[PDB]
Amino acid sequence: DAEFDEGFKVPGFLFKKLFKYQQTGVRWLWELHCQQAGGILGDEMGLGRTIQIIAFLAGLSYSKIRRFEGLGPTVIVCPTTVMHQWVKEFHTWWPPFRVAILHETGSYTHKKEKLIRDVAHCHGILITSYSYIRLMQDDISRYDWHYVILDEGHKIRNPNAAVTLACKQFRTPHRIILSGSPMQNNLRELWSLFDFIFPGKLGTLPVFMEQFSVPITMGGYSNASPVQVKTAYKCACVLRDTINPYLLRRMKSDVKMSLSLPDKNEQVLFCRLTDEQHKVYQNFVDSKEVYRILNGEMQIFSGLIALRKICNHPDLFSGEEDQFGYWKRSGKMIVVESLLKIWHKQGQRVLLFSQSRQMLDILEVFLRAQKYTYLKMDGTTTIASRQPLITRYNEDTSIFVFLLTTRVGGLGVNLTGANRVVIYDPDWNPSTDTQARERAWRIGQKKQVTVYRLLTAGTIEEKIYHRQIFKQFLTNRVLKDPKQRRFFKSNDLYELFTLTSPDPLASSSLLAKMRARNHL
Amino acid sequence: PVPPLSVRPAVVMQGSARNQDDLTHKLADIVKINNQLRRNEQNGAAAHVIA
DNA sequence: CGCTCTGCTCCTTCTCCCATCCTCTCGATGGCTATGAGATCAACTAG
DNA sequence: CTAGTTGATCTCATATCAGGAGAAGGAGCAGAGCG
Repeated sequence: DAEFDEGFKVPGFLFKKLFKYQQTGVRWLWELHCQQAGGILGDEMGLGRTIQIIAFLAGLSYSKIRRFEGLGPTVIVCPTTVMHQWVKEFHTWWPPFRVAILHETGSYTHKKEKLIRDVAHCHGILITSYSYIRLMQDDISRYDWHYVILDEGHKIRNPNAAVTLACKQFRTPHRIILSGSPMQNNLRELWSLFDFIFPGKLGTLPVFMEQFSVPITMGGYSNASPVQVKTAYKCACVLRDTINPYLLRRMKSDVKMSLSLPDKNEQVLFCRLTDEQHKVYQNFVDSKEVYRILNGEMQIFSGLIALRKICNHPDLFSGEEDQFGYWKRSGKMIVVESLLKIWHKQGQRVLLFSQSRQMLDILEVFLRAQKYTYLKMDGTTTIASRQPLITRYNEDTSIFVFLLTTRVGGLGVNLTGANRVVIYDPDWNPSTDTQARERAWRIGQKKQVTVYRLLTAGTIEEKIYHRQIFKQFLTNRVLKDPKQRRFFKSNDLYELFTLTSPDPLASSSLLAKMRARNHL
Repeated sequence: PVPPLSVRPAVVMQGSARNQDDLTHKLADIVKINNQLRRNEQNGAAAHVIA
């Protein structure tokens, strides 16, 4: 067995299956349990982050630590796609636990509240989804849960969403978030995550914004004065120090030599808008609607939707062999044709993502038009058919391409079968495409994988790219290291409607540290 | 207290364009700034912005 | 012997009010505030 | 009974000069008790 401080013994066979970093994780989680604090497992996805929770809870139950005689009833909130995945995981890596699913699919086939009571009495592990948490805050928050793990916990990133409040109604201190990216757009998201795990650490939300978000953000802008750069640097370091104990973020560089992943690539392709595509885009930017949006008369979102659609396909207006969703009508589809052609000739499995769902349909009809055997998976595909679809695609190489909407396509699914990944459509959220591309390059990917980001030069999509770069740098400034380089490329204004196509410390260590921080 | 529709009738012009009363436009401004203040107190905003 | 508590003046805001009723013409202004994905659920539809 | 489909239906996420009159308050100040 493996032994830690007070009484934590995790079975040796279980421990040996783990890696070194996963073992560190188990120790970290138990140290938190000792503190009675929560934490964020911010391991980069694919690093077997889920296995760490299994090991830790197993060890805790096995050690029979002393209200509760070991591990009490616990609730797992995870995105709807991965519930049965978690059930499977508990079942293999530790059969003894009872892992009840709370879902329409489920396995209970009675009233749900009976199941809640059953687990809270027999001390099982109730898996559920964020929806059923939002909808039964009353029922669920009446049973003294022992652990409240949220998988892909970033969904609580909005402090005012209903689901966030519901999740923050749970009472136990042993709150855990498993989130490959616990910060996606701005620090308001970070504060929200910390306020679930550790309700006071970062202060109130107003105070956090005032003290951290404003300064840290202002240090990223190109035009920021150096003074403000240094305030940002200070605040970023303070933030890292504040969040260090409670966030365990192992990127895939401190473990790569100790884990042996294959090569990864991140090529970008600046697609060129075709003639019809160019015409529709050039017209719509010149349209009165865009002009009115620039004047602020109505919502900007409408314009952004329209522009993104245009860059994505001329589905504003539809134009034999020129039916809706025709490939040659849009340049990005031409590029996709060439890439899938060469790759199908390479006998290689592709993973094509799209932020949209109806565009996923146009891609689907395209892949009919070709001889490419695919399998499509979006929010409309049934949840019960979800995990078997993933397993099917991973088990056999007959299925060539795998259309995916990024919202269900990301978020914890393992897709090692695919080799090539192409991100067809950008998002305003860097995390979306990041998790999308990271579906392949995980543990068990025994083959090289490259990531292609298809983008329309000079159009809205490049400006969205700039947004998500600026976001990524902001996340880097506070997660990986505060010495980020300032995003000098753009001023990031509302001129994104244009077409510009190519062509004991002994009190001296303390005071020294203080003087360092306050010298900036 | 926002009055009923009788106190601020939306008179229809010759066509279909429904013109709203002055009270309705003012209540629109009030609800706009009230929602704006509600979100600014709920989410990130400076003290001077809320002021 | 300075401190208070009047209370008089003067100014200064500051607000309100300005007949009834009737006829006609003429000019302006008369807006939406959007989109889409995912999850639940309950209705059918087939098996 | 059981998947599959299909509406609703909800949630969440995405972005930068020819007025006049009167009343109320405040300020300055004389002066009177008075401790």
